[PDB]
Amino acid sequence: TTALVCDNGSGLVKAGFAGDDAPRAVFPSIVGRPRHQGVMVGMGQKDSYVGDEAQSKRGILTLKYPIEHGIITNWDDMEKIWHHTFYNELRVAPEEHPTLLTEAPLNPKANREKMTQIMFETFNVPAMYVAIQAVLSLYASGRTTGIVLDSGDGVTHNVPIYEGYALPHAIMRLDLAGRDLTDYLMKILTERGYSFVTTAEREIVRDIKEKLCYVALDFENEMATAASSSSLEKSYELPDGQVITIGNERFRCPETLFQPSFIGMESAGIHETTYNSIMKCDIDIRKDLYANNVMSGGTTMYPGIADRMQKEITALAPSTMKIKIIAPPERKYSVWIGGSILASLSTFQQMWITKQEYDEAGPSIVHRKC
Amino acid sequence: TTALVCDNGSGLVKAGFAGDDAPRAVFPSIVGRPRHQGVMVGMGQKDSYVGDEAQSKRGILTLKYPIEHGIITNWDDMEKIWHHTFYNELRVAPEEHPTLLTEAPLNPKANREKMTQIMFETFNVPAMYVAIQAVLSLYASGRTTGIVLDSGDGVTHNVPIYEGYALPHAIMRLDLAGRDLTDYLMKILTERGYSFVTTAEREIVRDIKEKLCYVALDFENEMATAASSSSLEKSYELPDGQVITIGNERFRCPETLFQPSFIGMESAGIHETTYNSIMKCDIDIRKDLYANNVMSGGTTMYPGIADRMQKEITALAPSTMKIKIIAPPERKYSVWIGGSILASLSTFQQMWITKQEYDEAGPSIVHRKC
Amino acid sequence: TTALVCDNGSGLVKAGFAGDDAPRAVFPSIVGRPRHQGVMVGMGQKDSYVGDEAQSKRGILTLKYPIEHGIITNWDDMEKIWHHTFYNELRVAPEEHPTLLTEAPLNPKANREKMTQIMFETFNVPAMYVAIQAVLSLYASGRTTGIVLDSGDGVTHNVPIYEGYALPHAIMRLDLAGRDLTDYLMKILTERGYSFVTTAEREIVRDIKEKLCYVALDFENEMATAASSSSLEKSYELPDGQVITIGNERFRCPETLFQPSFIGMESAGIHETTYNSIMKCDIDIRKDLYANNVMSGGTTMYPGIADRMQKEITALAPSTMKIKIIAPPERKYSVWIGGSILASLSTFQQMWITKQEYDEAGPSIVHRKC
Amino acid sequence: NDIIVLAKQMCMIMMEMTDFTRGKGPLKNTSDVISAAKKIAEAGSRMDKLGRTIADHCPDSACKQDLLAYLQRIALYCHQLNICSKVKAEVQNLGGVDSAMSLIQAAKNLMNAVVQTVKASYVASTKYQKSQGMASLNLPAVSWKMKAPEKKPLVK
Ligand SMILES: Nc1ncnc2c1ncn2[C@@H]1O[C@H](COP(=O)(O)OP(=O)(O)O)[C@@H](O)[C@H]1O
Ligand SMILES: Nc1ncnc2c1ncn2[C@@H]1O[C@H](COP(=O)(O)OP(=O)(O)O)[C@@H](O)[C@H]1O
Ligand SMILES: Nc1ncnc2c1ncn2[C@@H]1O[C@H](COP(=O)(O)OP(=O)(O)O)[C@@H](O)[C@H]1O
Ligand SMILES: [Mg+2]
Ligand SMILES: [Mg+2]
Ligand SMILES: [Mg+2]
Repeated sequence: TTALVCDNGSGLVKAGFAGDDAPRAVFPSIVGRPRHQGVMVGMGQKDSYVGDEAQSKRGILTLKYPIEHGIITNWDDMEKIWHHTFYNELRVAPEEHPTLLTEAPLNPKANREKMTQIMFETFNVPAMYVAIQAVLSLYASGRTTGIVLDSGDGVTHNVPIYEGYALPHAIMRLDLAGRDLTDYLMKILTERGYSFVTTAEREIVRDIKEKLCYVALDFENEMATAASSSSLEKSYELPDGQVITIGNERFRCPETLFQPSFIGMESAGIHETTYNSIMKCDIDIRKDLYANNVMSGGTTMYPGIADRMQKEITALAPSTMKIKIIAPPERKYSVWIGGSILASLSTFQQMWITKQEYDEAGPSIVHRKC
Repeated sequence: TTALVCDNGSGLVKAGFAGDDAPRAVFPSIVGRPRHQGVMVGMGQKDSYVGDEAQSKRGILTLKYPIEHGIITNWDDMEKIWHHTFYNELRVAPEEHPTLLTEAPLNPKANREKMTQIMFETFNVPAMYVAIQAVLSLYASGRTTGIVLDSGDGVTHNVPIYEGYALPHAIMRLDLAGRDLTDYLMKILTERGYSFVTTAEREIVRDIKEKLCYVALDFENEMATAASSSSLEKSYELPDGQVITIGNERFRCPETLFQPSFIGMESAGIHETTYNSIMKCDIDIRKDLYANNVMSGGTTMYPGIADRMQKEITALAPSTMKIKIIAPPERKYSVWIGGSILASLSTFQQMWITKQEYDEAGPSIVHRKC
Repeated sequence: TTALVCDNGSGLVKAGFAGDDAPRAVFPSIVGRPRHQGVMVGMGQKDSYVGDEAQSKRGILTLKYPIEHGIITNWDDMEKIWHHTFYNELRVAPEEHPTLLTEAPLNPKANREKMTQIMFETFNVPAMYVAIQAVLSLYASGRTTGIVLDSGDGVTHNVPIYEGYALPHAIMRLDLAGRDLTDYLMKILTERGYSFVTTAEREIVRDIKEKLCYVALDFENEMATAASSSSLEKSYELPDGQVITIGNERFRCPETLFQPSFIGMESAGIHETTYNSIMKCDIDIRKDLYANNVMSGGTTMYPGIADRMQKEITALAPSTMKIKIIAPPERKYSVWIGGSILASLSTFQQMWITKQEYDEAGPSIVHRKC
Repeated sequence: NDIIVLAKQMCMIMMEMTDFTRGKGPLKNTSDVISAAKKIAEAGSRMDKLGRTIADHCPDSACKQDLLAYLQRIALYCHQLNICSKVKAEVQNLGGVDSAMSLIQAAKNLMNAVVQTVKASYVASTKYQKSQGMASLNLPAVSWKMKAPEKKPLVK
């Protein structure tokens, strides 16, 4: 009788029960398969590991992400991820709880349709729903007006909402997020002689990026400071005890969000994308969109990203405007918190896609109910 | 007044004069030191041998390569290699000729900086330059568009260039090349009872690999053919007259380029790496990249590697595409030939790093001039 | 219905029944043949002695080892060794017990194939299996993770195993073991005037080495101590009552494991080989490999070899690492104990090579079943 | 629930083994550790049949694959402990915390495999309850003492 809320990100699964204030399962959205020779009898029967199971044993596994850029690419590994989520992590029976799922905007329709079908036919959920992650972030922030920038492992999206009305023509999606920054950091770590190639070493580099990287308020003076001194250099100890030092890779990696040309993309930075999304909205709502810049997702968790974000948008916007960037401390789970707010809402209970409706109208019911 | 062109590979030094069409010095990039007891007076004064000097006497020496994987690891032995190159092999005075040097991409910056410093301060070169070996291969092939797959003793790299513009985000480096194949062949020669352990015996195995190994167009039917018959077995006479026979080690050793998991690496084969590099490029240049697959380096000199290369990329690419693999007969020296083309160019003469610029800006001038 | 476990080492045969905790037959793996004139009638009919039979009479015999370096070189003498093992020592009928055999890694394939053929066709065993001795050592140590250094009469090998998965690219074999140390001790015993030349005197020197030799924790201070004093000198009584004294031959002979250049080999010591094997493994398993350094075999039985082993690996590894050397008191039989653990396993009983499978697929079945 | 009580009493044994590892517990030296290893291996074999039955009452392409994987791990760990304890017993009889480490490591491995087998069995029974055969086992997702998972910390 209590709904489930599974936030399937590209990088992490955030799962829990509607009504709660925090997910109960947060594990990597990876499936690992052994890549070496099993030489002991019975030690190689398990052919696949999911979640923290795979990060624990990643030294003998090949780690694969079922989701790239917010689109599910492996539907047998994602199916394993969902089975893990329901049975090993949450330990529920899916056919008694309605499940709320999340999806990025401007995403293929087959993604949503196959999620609907997998739920209703492999997990027999009584009902389900697919919600847009930026609307859920605005739910969690306690607002009904504001432009939400959500950055995850796979996609960065801006959705401007005013008085509960979205402006879908001003929604901007950008396939540049945490995994692209991890790849860029692996690339520019080679300048110091550090070679991380394996998927496990990619997880190591993701850890380095989360612990050491930050966003420079002014990039050029930070480059000058790093060149002049060694005050910005920090060390990091690898899983086998080697120590690496990185000086300007710390703020060069997150700068790819504001200069996507670092990784060869032609698009505009997240500040320019946010401004361009605000200026596709009606002139009468732009003032309230400027003052409510909700940032959610884990790629917005760099130290200094809100200050740089506000500086850049202030440069772009008129000088009489009211630029505020809203970055809650818990914004790494804003999508899940908003999903649990919505799934527990009393007025939402007629908005589930029941299995009767699915049986009438096939998986295509999800484009018209959601 | 004539520039020098030194192609410092991991395995061989290719040195000569710009404008020429072939290097004048091609010797192994090794330094040997005696490992036994000198018992005759005056016969043990020379404590180090370089190049063919060491391969001649390798039966009493320990051979060391100053470069592994394209990074110079011993800076006193590499310094000896360069002294040999300039004074014993080329017989020039380095302080009158500008020197063009080559380096792999995605390589530590300290490598390039210390090469600049060693040139300008130990050899007093009037000017120098460090060029990327794949750009030089494209120079030598007479093109300005194409993706270069350069494999040497230490590194395999893919650089896609279109109309003279490189796409640095699509450059792929893979630390799997001739020396890894030599090591794999030493490993799998033990299945027949042949034990080559010493560094000199590693040179013997490198010779075996160069003379007898080839790339199977279809690996599984070649394994079946080798199992069924003895038609693929060839003999080889060791330096002391013993004869060894190898049947499927001939095409198993080069297969590690297409199945890097043979030596325990997780990466993708050179065909998959080439395709992945083409698909990181802009969609409008992919057709011209497919049709110009320049292969350079000595590890691309296996019989049948271009046929297998084209078969695999044709399998990966769309069926309407124009897959051509360009493998010149002289591709073992494409990097040097392109370096001599570039160093002799009239428009290149303002692109040298003069010693005045080095004196102004330290070794760090090489990242901004090159 | 009970399996046999024969550990064919280069020096000793360890044979027994699976399930037991100790071999029931441990005899030298030698065949002796008389070399003098038989002058009494009927006293010279026996033309060959095996095992302790030959060590008893070694004063009139020429002792030969069928196995050098882990490869069987005499297939008629090894066949005698196996006949002795089955019929005189164990006193079983081989055609009712499956037999587990052991073999070193990176060993010729014809060795394993001919062992399979000899079993199935001369001894008619119902089934057989060939296991790697380091995996068996890890079985006996009660672990599924760790790097095993196994030293026998013929070969020293490192096999890193993590969670039951071997990393075959990091396996290192080194043809330096107890017999090479015995030969080196015979060589350096001549400095004191003791000349042991015959094969029987080689057995005497092996006894001297087992009783008196040890591993110096720091070689140079031990050489200084032996030069300054006579505190390290110990005596030994020869079979005919002569007494020999050796001072620094006691720790010079085992030092050849850490300085293989003592016997003219170019390879690295066992500490350097162990470290190099650990650093060919994935970075995420190196910490657990450092902490589980299983040492098995009889050449690891020198007093002080575990302390020196840990000191050297601690010097090589990072300072934050967890270096533990695991040297069980019974490690001279770890391979046999692990073989009896495996052959008695319930999940192993479908992994025997039955004689039906051999009849289908020839001796080549052993490379794909094992 | 038989599975839960068996695994949890083995957890009591494995706690006493770690307490000997810390040097202050109900075991004085290696002999007590050898005895504890023997009984934990016996209880592991009992656990092995419990897992066998739950697997045998499960559909083929189901959670029984993971459960059989963990059961094979259990088989090897129990066998390693029994021979290793017999080897350690013989070594003591002939001639050692370092010796205790191998048995304790095998016991840690076995206990981890048993925890994995417990959760796999719970998932198998809950997911396929009113499939026939599982009802006879009478393991109705309540005999399992499964806590609700605790919430994650929003800020770290
Ligand atoms: N403290 C941090 N600093 C920078 N990046 C972080 C931090 N924590 C997580 N990330 C990045 O955020 C991504 C996960 O964020 P999340 O919102 O969970 O993604 P998704 O919605 O795709 O699951 C990961 O790629 C990780 O690299
Ligand atoms: N005919 C051949 N067949 C296969 N491999 C070869 C052949 N000739 C040379 N090689 C390999 O090519 C490598 C040298 O190629 P090169 O391009 O000179 O390397 P580098 O650029 O590192 O000097 C050596 O490792 C050698 O083993
Ligand atoms: N106490 C000891 N000290 C040093 N070396 C020993 C000792 N006991 C045996 N050895 C050596 O170990 C070798 C036999 O070890 P073992 O593991 O049985 O070899 P294998 O596996 O080849 O049969 C012999 O060469 C012997 O010299
Ligand atoms: Mg998200
Ligand atoms: Mg080259
Ligand atoms: Mg042995």
